[PDB]
This record gives sequence, C-alpha cells and structure tokens, in this order.
Amino acid sequence: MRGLSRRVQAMKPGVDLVALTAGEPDFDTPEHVKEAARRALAQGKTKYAPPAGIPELREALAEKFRRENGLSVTPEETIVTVGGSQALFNLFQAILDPGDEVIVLSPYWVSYPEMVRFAGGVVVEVETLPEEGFVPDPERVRRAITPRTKALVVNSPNNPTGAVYPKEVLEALARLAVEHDFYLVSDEIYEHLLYEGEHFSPGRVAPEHTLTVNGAAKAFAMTGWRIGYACGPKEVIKAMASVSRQSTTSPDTIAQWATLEALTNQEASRAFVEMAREAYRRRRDLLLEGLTALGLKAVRPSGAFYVLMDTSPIAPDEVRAAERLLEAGVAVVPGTDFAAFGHVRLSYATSEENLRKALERFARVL
Amino acid sequence: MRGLSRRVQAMKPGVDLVALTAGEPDFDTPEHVKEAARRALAQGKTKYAPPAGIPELREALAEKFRRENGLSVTPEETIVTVGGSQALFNLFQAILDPGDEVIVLSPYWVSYPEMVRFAGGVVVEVETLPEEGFVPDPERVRRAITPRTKALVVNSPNNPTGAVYPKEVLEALARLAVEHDFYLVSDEIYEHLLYEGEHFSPGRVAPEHTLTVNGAAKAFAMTGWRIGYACGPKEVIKAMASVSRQSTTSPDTIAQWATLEALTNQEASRAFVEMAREAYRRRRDLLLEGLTALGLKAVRPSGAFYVLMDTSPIAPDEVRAAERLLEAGVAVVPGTDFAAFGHVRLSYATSEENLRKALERFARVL
Ligand SMILES: *Cc1c(COP(=O)(O)O)cnc(C)c1O
Ligand SMILES: *Cc1c(COP(=O)(O)O)cnc(C)c1O
Repeated sequence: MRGLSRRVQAMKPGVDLVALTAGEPDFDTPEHVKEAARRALAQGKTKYAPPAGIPELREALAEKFRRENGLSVTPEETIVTVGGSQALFNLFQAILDPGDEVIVLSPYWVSYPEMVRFAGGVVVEVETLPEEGFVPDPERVRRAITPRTKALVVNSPNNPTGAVYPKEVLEALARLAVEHDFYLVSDEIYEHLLYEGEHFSPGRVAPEHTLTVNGAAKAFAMTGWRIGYACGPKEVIKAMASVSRQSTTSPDTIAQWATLEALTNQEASRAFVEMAREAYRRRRDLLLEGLTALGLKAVRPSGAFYVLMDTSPIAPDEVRAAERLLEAGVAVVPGTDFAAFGHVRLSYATSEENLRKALERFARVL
Repeated sequence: MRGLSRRVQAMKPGVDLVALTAGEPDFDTPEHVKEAARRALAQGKTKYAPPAGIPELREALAEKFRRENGLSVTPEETIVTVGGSQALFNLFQAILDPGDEVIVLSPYWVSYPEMVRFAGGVVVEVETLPEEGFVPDPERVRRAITPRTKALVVNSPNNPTGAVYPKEVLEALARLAVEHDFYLVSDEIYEHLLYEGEHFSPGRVAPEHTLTVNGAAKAFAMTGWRIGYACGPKEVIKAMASVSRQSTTSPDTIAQWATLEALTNQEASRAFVEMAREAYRRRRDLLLEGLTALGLKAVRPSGAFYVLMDTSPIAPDEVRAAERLLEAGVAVVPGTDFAAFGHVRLSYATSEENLRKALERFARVL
C-alpha cells in the first residue's frame, strides 16, 4: 500500500515592505571562521566525520561548557549536530516513548511541540504571563507534572519573548526535575545575545537531569552552516549520537573545523559578539522607545533579538493585525504558532534605518 | 521519569595495518567544487536555506534526473538533504507506520534495516545469491509481498556486493510495486561508479511509485560535505521536506552552492568522474587478479568500489576470518552486519600500492 505515515500527516503547516520577521543575524559570519573554512578546504578535510563530531571539536566543546557555563562535562558528554534543531530532534527521539509528556512554556518557539509530537509525545503547556515578564512561575509548572512527565523545556534567553530568566527561577525548575525525576532541556542558543542580567545554566546544579542545547547559529551569525551542540548525561548523549548515525551520519566536516576556530579563537569571537551585542542593544532601545511613544505595549526583552508586541489596538486578533500591518508596509510574524495570541513577533536583526521606517508606518496605522 | 526510548534501545551497535575498509573515495573533492564553496563564502551565502533546498539546486537536480536518468521530474519533485542517508531516513519517517513491512535484499547496506526499524517498520529479508551474481530474482521478491508491504529497497550499483542489476530485473521489480501498490526506493548513489553495463533508473517505468535517492558523496568525493538528493511523487517529497524542517531545518548553504557547481559544470565534473572511474577499474582488476591467484573466491563487481570475498578457506566464520586477517596485518569489514555471512567486504578506494601490500599479506592466512 502507498500513502504517508501518521506522524507526517499529523504535522502542522512592486510594494515596498519593511521586514521585521528575521530569525537570524543580519551580520555575516566573522572572517576568522570563514578563514578556518578556507584552510579546511585546502587541507582536504572533506571526508566523513564521527557521528558525535570530530574529537577536536568535542574537546573544545567540553572547554566552552565548563569555562562559559560552569558545566562539569567531559568530551564524551558532548555532541555536535546539524544545527541546534537536530540536537533537540535527536534528544526527543532518544527519550520519548509514545505517550510520554513534555512540559513546554508558552509563548514557545514553534518547533518544540512539533518535535515532541513527531516522536509520539504529548505536549503539556504551561503559560507565562506578560505581566510577569514572561518568566515562568515554578508554582504553575508544578501543576503540570504528572507520572508521565519525561521532560521540561526551558528556553532562556527566550524566542519569541526575549525574556532572560533569573537564576532563582532556573534553580527552582532544576529542583522540580530532580524531585520528580525528569529531564530538564535547556535551550541556551541565545546566551551571548544578552543586554542585562546573567545567563545561568541549570546544568550547574543538576547535571544528571539536564540536557543543555546550544550552537553557533545565533552567536556567530552561522545559521546557514548548520552546526549545533549539546551536552548532558553520557547515556543520553550516546543515544543522540546513535540517531545521528542512522539519519545524517555526521555534520558537514568543513563546518565543524570552521566552528572549532570560533570556539578556540576566543579573542576574535569575543570581538564579534561584543560588536553584535552593542548593535542589537541600540536597535532594541530605538524600537522600544518608538513603540512606547505610539502607546503600543511590549515587554522589554533582555536577550535574543525579538520583541513581542500586543496587537489589541490594531485588530481583534494577531492574524488580522498582521494583515493590516502588511497593508501598511510592515511584515511581522503573528504570535499564533508560538501560542502568543494577541501578539505579533518583531525582530530587530535589521538596520536602524529599517526600524525607523517601520515605526513611521505603525504610526500611520494608528 | 527519566530513561531512554525503546526505539533508541532497540538500535544495534605499534602494528602496521593496511585498511581495506573505506566507504568513501580516497580522492579529494575536485577543485571546481571547492572554488564554488569559496565564492559562496565570499558572497555571504551563510543564511538559512529553504527546507527542501535552495531553488537553484532543485532546478539543477531536475535537469540532472531528466538528463542523466531519463526521469521526468520538476524542481518541486526534487529535494536536497544532509547526505543520501538523510533522504532515506526522512523517506521512511514519511511513509512508515508501525507494523508496515519493508523488503530489503541481502546482502544490504547496514543502514537500511536500522532506518526501517527506527520508524517502527518490520524488516522482511529477501536473499540474493552468489551463484546468481547477487542479482535479485523477481520471483523470490514476489513471494515476500504481503498486504503489509509498504516498500521494497533496491540498491544498484550495490554496496557491499558491487553488483549492477540489469534493466530487465529493475523493470520487473518496478512492475511488482505497481502491481501490488507499494513504494519502490531506488538507492542510486553509485551510478557513476560503473565499469560495465549501464545504469537504469526504475523510476522510468513506475514514476508515481518510485523514490530515487542519490547524492554527491560517492561520485564527486564529497562524503564530508553531507549533500544528498531525491526525487519522486510530489506528496512524498513535500512530506520529506516537512521532516527536514523539524529536524535539520535545511542542509548547509555553502555545501548546497558547491553542489550546484558539481551539477552544472559538466565538463569539469565529467573529467573528474572519468578520472576516478578509470582509477577504480584499474584497482578492481588488480585486486581480482591477485585474489584469483591466491585461490580466493569473490563475485566480480561491475560497480561501486567493493568486493565481497568468500572467507571459507580462512576461518569457520567471517568474524574469525576478519580477526585472522587483522593478525596478518589487513583490516577488512566482516559481512555480518550486511547479512553477508561467510564473506568479508573489501574496499578498493585506496592506492594500488596498498592493494598490493594487502594481497602480499593474504598469503599468511592460507
Ligand atoms: C535558532 C534557534 C535554535 C537552533 O537553531 P539552529 O539554526 O538549528 O542551530 C534553537 N532554539 C531556538 C529558540 C532558536 O531560536
Ligand atoms: C554512501 C551511501 C549512501 C549515502 O551516503 P551519504 O554520505 O549519506 O550521501 C547511500 N547508500 C549507499 C549504499 C551508500 O554506500
């Protein structure tokens, strides 16, 4: 018989426009990384790499996680994947049996529920409130815990809210994982795009319960390179490598060598990060002041490069709001898929010039 | 609770040695491809690409499948993946429900049964015979079809046997798919590594039943670049792209542009293919001559760069034979995992000098 599988069928799908929809940096990847790619090419590093990644990168990864995040991990508790998205996908395929529950915090990144469902898992949503700065209340999270809870996904700095969760909240969530015996999945890819506060990694207190996901995509403007990395309990990392072996085999070898340079040349990478960070902060401040002057509401973000804007004054719902803004000349992302109803996601990974235009057009819509 | 999933737990795991174990070309990727990669880097083509691949590549793919294989496909019935392995992985995830049966022809590439079972499928094995040159008998296949058959996997040129199936057998297999209504998965990555006969794509006789899987890996010495491609029914291709979107997002952008060059610069690419084909042919003959002189049995391959050697004269079984050979100084791959019992896979993707060195050491295990 022909026909698609159930898992795949259950899956969810001359005008001048100013686009504020980007999910990737506007900067190009820094030259030290590009140069390392060039050396790898000339050195013929074009062969298959091990499923978990070239050993040199795994070693550098163990250093980064300990040095930057205070995580006590060995090279064997580290894995290189085809983007942070594959680290999350392999993780769910490795820990979820049909019916296992995963607590997700809304608004959430679009891919989380999809990946959980694709593995046969059940999504259990816990909402974070705009009035609480989109920071989870551990008390609301406890109520979502059942005997079937397998994992809890935390994403700070957050996409799409831009919220940075305080260490006390993160410690409280790590404690629930330990007390109730489940995995804490910490998506930390925006760690370096932080304007205020500190980036705390829950793996610092509960390493055997925490799976830390990260990558080069957002920090080093390497979205198209497809290199992500994770660390955590040795047995889970081993299982994740098994999934890669039977799907992608291993990430692009040239990209792995280029990523090694981003991690080892701390001086050049630090210079890129500080430059981008300062640019993003100026853009964020520019946007927020403008929105406030218009009377539009948005919780001030402390990280990433997104702003969730309440659309109540523009239309009855976020899709109608998004279509009106489109007519006005501004492309925004409706909050529907992120479970951010009544909001629209704005991205400031564009020029100040474009942010000014967009504010002019919002003005006209009001 | 914590713990690994069943699908992951069910998964199967001073000496001078000459290695005849390679599953990739010894040649480095051609300069024109490397140059295309440098241009993309210089041009800032480092951003996210669409889930099915950059439009330029999907169009070049349509041309390739039409031109080289006589397949009539549009760019939309084309998909780019992270290696041909991901094409197969996404395919099974997109077409298999737990319990669905997939017919595989032994000896088979190690990854087929693992990919089938990971998606919940049941592996039904149909044996090909040494006496029949490892070419399948359509009758034996017919005898394996049940109401639960979802697909039949065919790989020609074959890994690990090196057999090239005649157009007439490929047509008979396609007909069974059309006759019994199931998918025909054609793994054609070794099409350009052919020494005698001609490559026939069964998608020509059963377009709506066939998924043609291919890639740049073996033909252009690009195993580490991780770029594969497939074509087939629009609805299946669309479903495969959906799997990519929630797992890898899209293959590395730099590698996609480099692959476009390998497909469009026909003059430089054919020069490489013909150069490699010539070298492989030399190495094959040399290896076969040597074995024959040693009194060792092996079926003469017409494609790829492998030879399945009968280990009867060496040890009771192929694992023991592989161990004796190791002591003798030659590393070979036991036929165990390919369901090629009593055999050992030899790869001639190495220099003639190494092949000569191995043949010399073979004298010690008689
Ligand atoms: C970008 C992103 C990732 C991973 O991106 P990759 O490009 O696959 O590395 C993971 N989580 C969030 C919230 C992201 O925004
Ligand atoms: C090498 C190979 C593939 C695909 O390899 P990729 O490196 O993932 O492109 C598929 N089938 C067979 C039989 C192979 O030998």
